[PDB]
Amino acid sequence: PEPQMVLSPLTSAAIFLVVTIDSGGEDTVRDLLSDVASLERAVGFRAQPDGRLSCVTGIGSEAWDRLFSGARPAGLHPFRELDGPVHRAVATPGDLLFHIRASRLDLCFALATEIMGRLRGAVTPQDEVHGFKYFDERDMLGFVDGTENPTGAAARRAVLVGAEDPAFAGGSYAVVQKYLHDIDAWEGLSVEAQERVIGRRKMTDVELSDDVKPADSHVALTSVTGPDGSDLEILRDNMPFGSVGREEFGTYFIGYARTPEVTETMLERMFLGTASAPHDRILDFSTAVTGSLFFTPAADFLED
Amino acid sequence: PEPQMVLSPLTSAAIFLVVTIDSGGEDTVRDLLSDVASLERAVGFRAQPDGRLSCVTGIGSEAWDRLFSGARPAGLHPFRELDGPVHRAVATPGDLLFHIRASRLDLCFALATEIMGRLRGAVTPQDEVHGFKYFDERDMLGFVDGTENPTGAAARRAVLVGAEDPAFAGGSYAVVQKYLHDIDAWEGLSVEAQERVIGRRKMTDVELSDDVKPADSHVALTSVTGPDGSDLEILRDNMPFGSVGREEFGTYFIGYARTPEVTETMLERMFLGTASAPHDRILDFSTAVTGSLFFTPAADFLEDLS
Amino acid sequence: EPEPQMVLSPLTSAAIFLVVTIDSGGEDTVRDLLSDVASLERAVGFRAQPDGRLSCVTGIGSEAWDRLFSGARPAGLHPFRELDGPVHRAVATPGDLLFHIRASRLDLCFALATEIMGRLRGAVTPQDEVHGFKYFDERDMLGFVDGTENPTGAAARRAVLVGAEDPAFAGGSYAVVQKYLHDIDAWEGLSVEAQERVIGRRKMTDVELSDDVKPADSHVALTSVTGPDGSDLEILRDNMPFGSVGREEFGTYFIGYARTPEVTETMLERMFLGTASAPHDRILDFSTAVTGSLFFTPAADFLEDL
Amino acid sequence: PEPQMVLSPLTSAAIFLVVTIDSGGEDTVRDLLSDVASLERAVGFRAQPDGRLSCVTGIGSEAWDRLFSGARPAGLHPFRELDGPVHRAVATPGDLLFHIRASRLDLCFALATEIMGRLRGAVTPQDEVHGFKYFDERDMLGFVDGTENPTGAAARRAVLVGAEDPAFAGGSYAVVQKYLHDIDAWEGLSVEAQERVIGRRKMTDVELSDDVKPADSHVALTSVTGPDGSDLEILRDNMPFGSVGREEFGTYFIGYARTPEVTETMLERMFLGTASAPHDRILDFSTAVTGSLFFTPAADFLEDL
Amino acid sequence: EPEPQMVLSPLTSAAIFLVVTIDSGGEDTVRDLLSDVASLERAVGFRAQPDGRLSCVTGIGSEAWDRLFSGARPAGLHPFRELDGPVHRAVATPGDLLFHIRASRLDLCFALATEIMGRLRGAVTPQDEVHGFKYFDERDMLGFVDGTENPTGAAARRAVLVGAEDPAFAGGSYAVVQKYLHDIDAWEGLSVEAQERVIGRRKMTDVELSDDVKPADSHVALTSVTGPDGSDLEILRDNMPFGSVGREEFGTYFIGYARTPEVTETMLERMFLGTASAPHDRILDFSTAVTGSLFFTPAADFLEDL
Amino acid sequence: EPEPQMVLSPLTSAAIFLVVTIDSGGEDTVRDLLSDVASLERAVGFRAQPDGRLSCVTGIGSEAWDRLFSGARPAGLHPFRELDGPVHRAVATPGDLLFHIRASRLDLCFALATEIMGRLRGAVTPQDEVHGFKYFDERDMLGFVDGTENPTGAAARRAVLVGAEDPAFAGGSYAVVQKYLHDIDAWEGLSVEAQERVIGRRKMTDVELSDDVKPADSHVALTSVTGPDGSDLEILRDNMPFGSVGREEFGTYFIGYARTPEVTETMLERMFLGTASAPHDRILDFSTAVTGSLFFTPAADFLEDL
Ligand code: HEM
Ligand code: HEM
Ligand code: HEM
Ligand code: HEM
Ligand code: HEM
Repeated sequence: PEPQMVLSPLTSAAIFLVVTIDSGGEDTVRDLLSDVASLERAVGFRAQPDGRLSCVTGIGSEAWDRLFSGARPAGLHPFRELDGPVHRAVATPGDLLFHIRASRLDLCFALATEIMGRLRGAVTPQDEVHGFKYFDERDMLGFVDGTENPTGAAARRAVLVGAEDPAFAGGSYAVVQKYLHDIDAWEGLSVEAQERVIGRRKMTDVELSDDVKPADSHVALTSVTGPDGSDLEILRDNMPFGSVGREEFGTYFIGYARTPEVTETMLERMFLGTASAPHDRILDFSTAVTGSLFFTPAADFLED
Repeated sequence: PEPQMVLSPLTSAAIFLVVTIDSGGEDTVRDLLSDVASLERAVGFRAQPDGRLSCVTGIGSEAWDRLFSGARPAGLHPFRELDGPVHRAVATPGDLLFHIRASRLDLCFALATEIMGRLRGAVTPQDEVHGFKYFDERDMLGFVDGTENPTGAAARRAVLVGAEDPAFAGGSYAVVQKYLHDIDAWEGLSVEAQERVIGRRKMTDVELSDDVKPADSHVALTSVTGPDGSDLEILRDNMPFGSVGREEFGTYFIGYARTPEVTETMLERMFLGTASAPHDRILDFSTAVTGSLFFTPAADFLEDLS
Repeated sequence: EPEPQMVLSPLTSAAIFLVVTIDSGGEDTVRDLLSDVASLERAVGFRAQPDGRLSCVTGIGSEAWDRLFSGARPAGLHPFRELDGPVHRAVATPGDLLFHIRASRLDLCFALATEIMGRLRGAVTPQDEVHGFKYFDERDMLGFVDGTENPTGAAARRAVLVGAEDPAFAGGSYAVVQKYLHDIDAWEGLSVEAQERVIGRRKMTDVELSDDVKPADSHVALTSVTGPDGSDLEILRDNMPFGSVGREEFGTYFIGYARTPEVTETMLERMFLGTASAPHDRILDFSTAVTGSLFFTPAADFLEDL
Repeated sequence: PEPQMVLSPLTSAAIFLVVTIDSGGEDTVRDLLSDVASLERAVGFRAQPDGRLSCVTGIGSEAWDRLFSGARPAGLHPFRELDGPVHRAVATPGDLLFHIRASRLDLCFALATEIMGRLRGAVTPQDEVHGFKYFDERDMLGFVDGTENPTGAAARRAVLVGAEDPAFAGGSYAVVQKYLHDIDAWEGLSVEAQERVIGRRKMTDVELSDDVKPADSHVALTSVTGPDGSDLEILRDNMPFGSVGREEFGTYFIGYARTPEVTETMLERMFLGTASAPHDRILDFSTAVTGSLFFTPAADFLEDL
Repeated sequence: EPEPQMVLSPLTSAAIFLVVTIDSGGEDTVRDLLSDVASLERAVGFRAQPDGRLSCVTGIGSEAWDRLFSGARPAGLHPFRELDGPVHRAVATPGDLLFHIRASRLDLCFALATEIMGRLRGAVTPQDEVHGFKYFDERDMLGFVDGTENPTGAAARRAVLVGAEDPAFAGGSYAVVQKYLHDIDAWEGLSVEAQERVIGRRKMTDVELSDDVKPADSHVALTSVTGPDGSDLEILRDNMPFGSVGREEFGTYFIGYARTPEVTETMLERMFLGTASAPHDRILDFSTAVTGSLFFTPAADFLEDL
Repeated sequence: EPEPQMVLSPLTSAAIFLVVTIDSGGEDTVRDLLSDVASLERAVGFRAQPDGRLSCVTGIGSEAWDRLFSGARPAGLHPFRELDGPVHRAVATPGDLLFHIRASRLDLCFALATEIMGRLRGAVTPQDEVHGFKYFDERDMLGFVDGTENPTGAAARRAVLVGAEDPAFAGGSYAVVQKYLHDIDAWEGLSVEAQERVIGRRKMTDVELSDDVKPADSHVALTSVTGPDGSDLEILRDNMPFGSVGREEFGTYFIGYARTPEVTETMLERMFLGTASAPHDRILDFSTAVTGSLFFTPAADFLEDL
């Protein structure tokens, strides 16, 4: 089975589109789903090989039941709100996700235009974010972002549904959250205090040794080991976004995994805390304003 | 005198920032102006040679009088509203323009962040547009945009103030208008009818011959000759922008010229018409929602400030 | 595991197509060249890596095969079959060897072609030589994007490489070539909308026409074929513009690769002879075939080991 | 005055088009001349900054008198045949030259298509050559080609008409010749013998010193000093071309200079020789089959027609 | 299932070769660094992706292996074997660890080497450090293209990676290094044709000499070796120029990877000790080896699991 | 109009600095090489255009000038002046000729240095050879961006080229070189904020510290100088990192060009001897100079006409 382009080369631009399906809009949606791969080629082919355009399409739990009869993917459920003692992960509505990536924003915008053109009258937009990466892979906090993502065979194993749910093999699960940052408070920390929040050196991107790394650092809390002592991994493609006039400085988080359990365990540790950590210190400078969960089927599923 | 980077190499990203200066904000603004070149180097130097980051700073007519106490540039005045029989060119507030360009949006954003950091508390944002060019220099209407811009020595002559106003030599005048398009109506025209609106072939960008080119086409109305029969020229760096969710598809127009009279004559022809043309047909699919005029001084003028 | 030739190439912007016939007595010289052609490709190309992207695919015709080799023949190898339609004809022309040479620059193609023909002088007669160039936005001589629906990845390997159905020749492929001349004057008299009806896709945006508006005799409708089991039958194409402005020759060199020639031949029958709903492919009313040949392109190992 | 793009950045592709103007063709030609800069922007702008498309337009001596009334450029005359003891530089017909350059052949071809589309029925093609440079600036003989071209202000001085002919300031003179090579004979020389023909090392492109450089080497014969002892220079943009099936391996020579006398002195030395050299040894492996001379006006001259 | 180190790297234009010995008592510090070297590679390289192309291949010598690890040894691991020929000698020099660092720029190599050696200060003693650079047309210091006949694709994986013959160490490889210094004055006194007879290929065009003119003592003849079954035995090389113009040091750093050391060692025997028809490889009359070491480069998983 | 050497070069990522002394009797050989060095630069560089960006700036020391030439000398040419401060010393070391070779790749630098040294063998003795590389974000070995406040355009030409104050030598410049080694272990024991107080700029973002926090003994404060008339006195720098990981050598090669040595020497006095408010430049607490030389770089025409 052929996956969607979940494992994409590095891109410097992205559009995230989240919509809800209006009553009566089901048929229009199903037709667009069967054409989205053809639209990706149409927009992208003439800008190859530099364009690097791809579109990953995801479907939410409630939407799935409205669109399709028969089997559901085993891990598909609505995003679970987390009400921590200090920080909250909100659940917000979303039926479809389009994760559009390329080397330039214009290509993203052209594909998004064709997709939304086909869905006019059948969907209501909930979120639209135009992201850009900094030229040295840094995010809005000034840290390199993406370093420990798995690659090659380890990425496929971490991200693609396999034999445990054979009808849906080659799919994946995406979690999205839009975060806004308090840059004024962040810039009041010394660089060394910032390093203790994240768990890595700022300039050189070397991980802090186990004797200095705090238990409530981002990297400590999002490091999880399975029963067999192996690392449980996700693939992230976080993107800065913002607006200088409205003082909006953000990170759009997106994490792909073979089962939502891995991502959800990381979120629980961050937001609810553990015995050794009250919460993830990154949350003292970062507020989540959306949260949604989607299944991203194999490309062949959509082509039917 | 050293000009600002009005004549930039081609760039694929831009931020347009327009602000008003709040009462009491003048001193903070004057300080920022004397540092803006240093900020451009700070952000841009480490991303050379590919980043191509530049910032052009413009000052409005009413702002100039609040900031500076001596001579005024000869052509600086508030943008003039045009009330045509069908179409209107509105005047909207703006005291400062930052026209930021680079090969990537992140560099534009980083410079804009440092600029606005210094001005917080002293200014109020009026407009912020993040522009992106299509990979084959096309605009949102699907036409190549930029082709007849002047280059080289002809660009310098058309754009930079010279001997006619010697205290302000090396400056320029910028006009900005944000346009929103009705794409549904535009896409209901055949290609040939679109070509009659613009005045050039869509796929190949070859200008229509003089015996087919309508008098109310964009190219006919923006072609102006001087007293001596020479072409009057401006330098444009129009950028697409928009939001697919809100159905906003735009062109941000910016035109630089040695004197505003050239740009204003073109706007009069577009909006008020001529003997042979009621108005520019591009305006039947394009609405202006801002309009402002700025003087962009020589770099030396900004540096030598308090 | 048998190694294919570079049938599945990255995108290239230049090509040379060379078709020759083998003279009487030339067989031994040809066999020696075949055993060296991959070594020549590395010699010319390696020092221009990684940007040169030089490759050569070598093909052998049906009659040539029997003169060169004893033993088994590939199961689908036969001479190209003439199609005599009510209006349009697909001609068969002679050719014993094909060299399909691609790179990012014409000079590299020319240097490899020079070494190959240097070795074959006196043993072969040239039948056709075409120097092809792709337009910068993947467009062909008709102004349409060309290549869009080619298969990629695993689907390309499945569509193009001989496998278990003919195990001695696994890793080979079949190439069909046709040189087309276009009537550009007639083509350019069509509106863009009428050109879109001929091809089956939008010209500027390369979006396929919806199934209810796509004509039955459009290029895309007739070259879309489904198998016994209702799966899409695919080929890999790398069509190249060519021509000469002084002689008014404006062409497309067609080359199509497939695991069996039946798929390509079915598409040709539909184009030239028509179906119940379509007399012929409308692209043929602006395009004349002046060559036609079929070749087997063996696995690289097959050529090396003789 | 704004020159044409005679001083171009380096390009790896070119089309050379030479045509003659038929009976009655003059009006159609003058219309095209007034549009050719606008055509160049139309084709090229959307492929910037990588495309690097330019077109330099030239007009021959006889054509000048048919197209324009009034002043003629001072140095404009028909190409002068040189019938030397062994080698000949032929003259062939040509009224208009279009020298089209870009980073890719397709852009050259697109501009040539629009130009010839406008001239159909008014002109007869005499030559069409599609040129390609090798990836390390080498020519068909395997030597680096271009090295001692002038650059910057020295190029402008060597190439652009100035005060000596003020009505035509910003123009230039182009000489073209199509050369075919005998590759078999060339490749039978050792590398060291080839180096003595050219006057430079093959691999490293270092000039042979004055004590080893033969008097009949290409570099010795095309090195000329003026009355003042200063170097007389031209700007060249030679391109390989050919066809493997027909065994055609060529160099298309094009040389620009402020006055044709510089280029003509070099041609005399190559074909007629000097006291110490019978002829340029490059000519024992290279045959000229075309020869024409053109004036390339300032861009504003063409625009104002 | 085993993940190899980046032995099969894309082409790179810069490299650092670091060879060190492990001091008495340094074993624990070395084991800790080995378990982190892939994490360090990502730390330095990720922010320069995708163009940085940074990789590190780590190798371990025979005597070092027994100091670091208990249990199984790779079947072909032994100290480099000195070859004392009648004229030329291949010396063995000490080395416990190899770090073969490659990228598209030297600064990335240098930054990773700095982090690695920072961790190992006090536990290791440096024996050699070479900063290599590519010529722009893949030439070495002798003026010949270097790398042409290296295997690619599936043939490279088969030639280089340990498989089922030693399943505990599958996905590893064996590296041989030798630093060579050239006598450039003697070399440049030869005619180009005499240089071609030393190497076995044409200098400018890199075309291999035909079998009847290629000398038996040419480099290409002696390093072409066929197995019992008549198949070509191959290695992967990534030779790098280095040197210092003031000290007149012009070198080639030789590095060859193979699935078993016997292939590399057979080539070395032929070069240094000769055959019945060739006393030695003529390249050695202009090239002196000043180092020689053999290393096993484990699968990436083996290093991670420490 | 006198043609300068390529002092104002585009940005380069690689360099070779070569400093030699002229042996007794070597004068004639040197004069011949000087008259050929521009021809050699084109020979090596032309075939790598337009990306190679190869250039060579040749400098002559005070004592060498008097050995090579008769007549008038440039007005500011003297041996480098030793500075003996209370804590820190600037040493003077021998050097008669400087070759400052820059390009986009090291191999081009190396090839030109090889040709230059080939012509001088037996006439000169090498004193220093450094192969420099820039970090990918223009950072130096201290981790700060390096070059940001260099002048550009017309302001650079005014700062660096001799003019009417010494008209026989117009178009020349003066270069000062110092090789610095850093104590990285001590430097890395500072916090980022303490490092920023040493340099005078923010580490990550390269924004200059405000005048109210910038210490008087920071690098940027001490190297900022105004003339009597209030104008900025500027130099043009092209500092390059270099080093060797095995020897723990981490360096910055300093080179500064100026129209008169007085500007450079005033900055050096402030750094090494201090001012009223600053004992010395804090950068020197982590940086030791081990070479120091001064050269005049003539106009290109001067070298050609020898
Ligand atoms: C405000 C939102 C976020 C920001 C700015 C952020 C930024 C970063 C940074 C700078 C790193 C270190 C470099 C790297 O390996 O990528 C990192 C690592 C990581 N983040 Fe985040 N992150 C955010 C949210 C999240 C969330 C919500 C999750 C999971 C549900 C997550 C999971 C991870 C994981 C797994 C790693 C790798 C840890 C390791 O194994 O070293 N992050 N993040
Ligand atoms: C919706 C707003 C606009 C759009 C989309 C737009 C688009 C275009 C296009 C496609 C062309 C032809 C290609 C080229 O030469 O650039 C053009 C030309 C031009 N436009 Fe605009 N334009 C707009 C507004 C304006 C305004 C407000 C002015 C002047 C005040 C202006 C002045 C010009 C000029 C001078 C030309 C060149 C005409 C020539 O000399 O051939 N445009 N525009
Ligand atoms: C004059 C010659 C030709 C021209 C200019 C040409 C042009 C094109 C163009 C513009 C397309 C649409 C975009 C794309 O998918 O590539 C296309 C598609 C196609 N052409 Fe051609 N074509 C030519 C001849 C042929 C011939 C001879 C064949 C088969 C024997 C062929 C088979 C196809 C196929 C299979 C497709 C894809 C249809 C689909 O699945 O969507 N074409 N061609
Ligand atoms: C027959 C085909 C021709 C070939 C293949 C050819 C090739 C070359 C080569 C390899 C060089 C040396 C590198 C360089 O400086 O460009 C050169 C230099 C030169 N060629 Fe040609 N050339 C040809 C015809 C001509 C003609 C017809 C002329 C003049 C009318 C000419 C004038 C020159 C000049 C002036 C130089 C520069 C000499 C100097 O100052 O060093 N060449 N040529
Ligand atoms: C001074 C040291 C060396 C130099 C400059 C050098 C240079 C070259 C050159 C120029 C080639 C021809 C083109 C090619 O790379 O395919 C070549 C081929 C080769 N060299 Fe070396 N080499 C050296 C040492 C070695 C050593 C020590 C070995 C083996 C232990 C070796 C093995 C090979 C092999 C296997 C080939 C490929 C031959 C074939 O099958 O075509 N080389 N070398």
